[PDB]
Amino acid sequence: AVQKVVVHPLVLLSVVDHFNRIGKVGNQKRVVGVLLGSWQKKVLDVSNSFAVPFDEDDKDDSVWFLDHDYLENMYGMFKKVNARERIVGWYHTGPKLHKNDIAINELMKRYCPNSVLVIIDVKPKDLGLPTEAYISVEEVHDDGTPTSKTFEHVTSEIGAEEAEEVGVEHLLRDIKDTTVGTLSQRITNQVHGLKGLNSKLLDIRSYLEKVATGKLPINHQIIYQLQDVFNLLPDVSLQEFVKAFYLKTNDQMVVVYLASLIRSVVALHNLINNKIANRDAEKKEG
Amino acid sequence: GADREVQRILLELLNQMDGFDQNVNVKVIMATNRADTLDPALLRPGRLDRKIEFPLPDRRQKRLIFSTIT
Amino acid sequence: TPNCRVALRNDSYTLHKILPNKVDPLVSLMMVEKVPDSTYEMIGGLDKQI
Amino acid sequence: EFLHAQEEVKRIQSIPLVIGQFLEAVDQNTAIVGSTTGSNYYVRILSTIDRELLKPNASVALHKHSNALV
Amino acid sequence: AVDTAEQVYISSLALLKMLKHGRAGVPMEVMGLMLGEFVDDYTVRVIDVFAMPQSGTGVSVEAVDPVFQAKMLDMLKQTGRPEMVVGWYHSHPGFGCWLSGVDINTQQSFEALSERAVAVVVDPIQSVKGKVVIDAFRLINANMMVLGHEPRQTTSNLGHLNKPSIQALIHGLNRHYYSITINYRKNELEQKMLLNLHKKSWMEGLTLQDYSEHCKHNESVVKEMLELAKNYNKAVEEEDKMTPEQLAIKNVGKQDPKRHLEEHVDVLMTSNIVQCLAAMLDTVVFK
Repeated sequence: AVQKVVVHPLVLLSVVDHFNRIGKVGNQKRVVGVLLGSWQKKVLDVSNSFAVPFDEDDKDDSVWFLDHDYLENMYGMFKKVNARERIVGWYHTGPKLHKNDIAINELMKRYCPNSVLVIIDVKPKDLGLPTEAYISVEEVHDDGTPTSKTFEHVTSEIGAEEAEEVGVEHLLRDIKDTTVGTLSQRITNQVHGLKGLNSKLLDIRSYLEKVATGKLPINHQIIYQLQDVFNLLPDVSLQEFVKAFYLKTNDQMVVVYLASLIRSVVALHNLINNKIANRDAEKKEG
Repeated sequence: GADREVQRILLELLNQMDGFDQNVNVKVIMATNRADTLDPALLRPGRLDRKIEFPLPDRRQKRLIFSTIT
Repeated sequence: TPNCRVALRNDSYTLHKILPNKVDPLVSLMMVEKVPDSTYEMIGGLDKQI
Repeated sequence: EFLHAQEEVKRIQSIPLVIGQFLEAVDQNTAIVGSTTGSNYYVRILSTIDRELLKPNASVALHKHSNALV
Repeated sequence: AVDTAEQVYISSLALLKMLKHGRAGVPMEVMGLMLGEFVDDYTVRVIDVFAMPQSGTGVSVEAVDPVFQAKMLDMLKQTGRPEMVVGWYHSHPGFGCWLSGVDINTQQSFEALSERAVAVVVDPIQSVKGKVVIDAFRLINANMMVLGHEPRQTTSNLGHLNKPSIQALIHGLNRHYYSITINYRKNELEQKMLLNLHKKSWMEGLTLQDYSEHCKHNESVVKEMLELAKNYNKAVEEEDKMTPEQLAIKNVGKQDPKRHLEEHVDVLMTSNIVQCLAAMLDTVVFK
């Protein structure tokens, strides 16, 4: 029911550490807990995390256990120390999602009506994705299609938690992930932006190819409804560049007159000042 | 009470008007109903000199004021 | 140097630098004046008095 | 590395500042400002802003928790 | 009675809990205990820390509820990873790296309970942009001062960047024994995860923004550099024949040649070309 969710840079590393610390004896690869936070204006945020040991069996994906009394005691303590924090959803690792998620969601939704699922890739860092959000919608798959689970992805964006900028700057203090070195940094911004665009669009091309082969089920009913407009949007017409031949080229030519020339003039002023100083020093040294 | 604070404010205004010292062509004019209570620091010549009194409507002028306003 | 200004520290208030005069510029003019010129050449007609 | 370092050190908070009115620029790298509550304390003047808008007795802006001339 | 150049491997999530708890209870001087373990004498490691609500009494030992602490510890043992209590943390807006009288008293009680029970001062209000303060020290008995004082042991490590604050020097803490060096568990599979994922800008470098606010921005840029025109003008007639450095020092104006340097013009130039290249790159993509 939520419009979108926003993940803080506050819980991603906590979940990863929880995976690391409880994975010492539990090698199930499956770490399940609850993510706590707040939902105020159709924007859901996560502020706390907790992990519970969790075992699975491949037989119908119905073998599991948790410590609900301890988990509930955690929630009471977290709410006591901070009232605005509330369980916004439950998270599971192992992006290859199994079938017990529907049973887990049914059990935990007594804490949150709009139960959501979160997957954290502790080891994977594919391009830049730390985690993914999932919304449970079983209100009929589509207008003319049979029943299904159909856990959709509510859009997620990494937020900007306050007071953590000081810590992250002190932590890294080596890469300086900011616009520093404006020319070179923006070049790197253009580099991985093209890298991301090429990788994702190649993935879309691969999906279209695999749909054509038909080896996988085809979710066309949303694929063409979202990609047809993308393809037919007229960004290829060049006559608007004809109408805007001076789209900014006037600003380009003034910058040539007023940034490159100005840099040349000020550099020229420095050299001729140095040459005068050097010539005077050479002549008047003795 | 706060009367000393008002005196300090006037002292700084006197400092600013002395710092003006005819540097530029700006002008300063105060309008008062009675100048008896005013501090001598502003009242003395060398800071402000021209004292002008604007009397009652001056019946002949009062009729002129009414004609102008009407 | 007494009757001057200085810079202190936060808690211990240790001296930092002997600042130039600040009391004099702020309250130079209260009811007094330093030496003007107004030379006696401008004074006239009262020669028998000066 | 040093162009990056030069662009690294220029953070200066870049955050909402405050006002304590400047008294006068005694020298370079040294200054005296007066916060609105009084508490007149000597501060350090950065080279970013100077005489171009550093008139003697005009209201200026200073860092929130630093109170430094910006 | 041995306290060498000790170092704390504090964890990033412990920092985040500290800043979140301090940001929540800003003026209340909220309390907490640093969940760490002495793996040896001086290489103390803290992996987790918790947030506890300060009681209405204030800074008191009973404010940290023993039953609540025990239940919290049991919950951590069942879910998560157990960890000992050998330290404490406290958002300290009042003053700096030292401890108040009540803070010293409750730290003395902690020292009686634990072995060291380090006294950590974290200032939530002074940490704004770049400097977060986490200073840890130990309370000492009267015997350490009458023997060879400065319990700082014989090594040249804790003397590196050891600048205790002036308020800490005049308090006993950060002066009784030593100031503990700090370290951050920037281990890989943790630090590489943070830099790759948290500070995420991966397809956002394809923005075009040719003239969204830039036509008027160029108007401002021309106006600002017109002021530079007057400034760089003003300079060329100053230009005195008495070693112009002599004129410059006493007549600083922060003009285009002096302070409004070519770097600002480079910023304007970089902004223009970046929008140019982005627009031109997508123009040839438009096929």
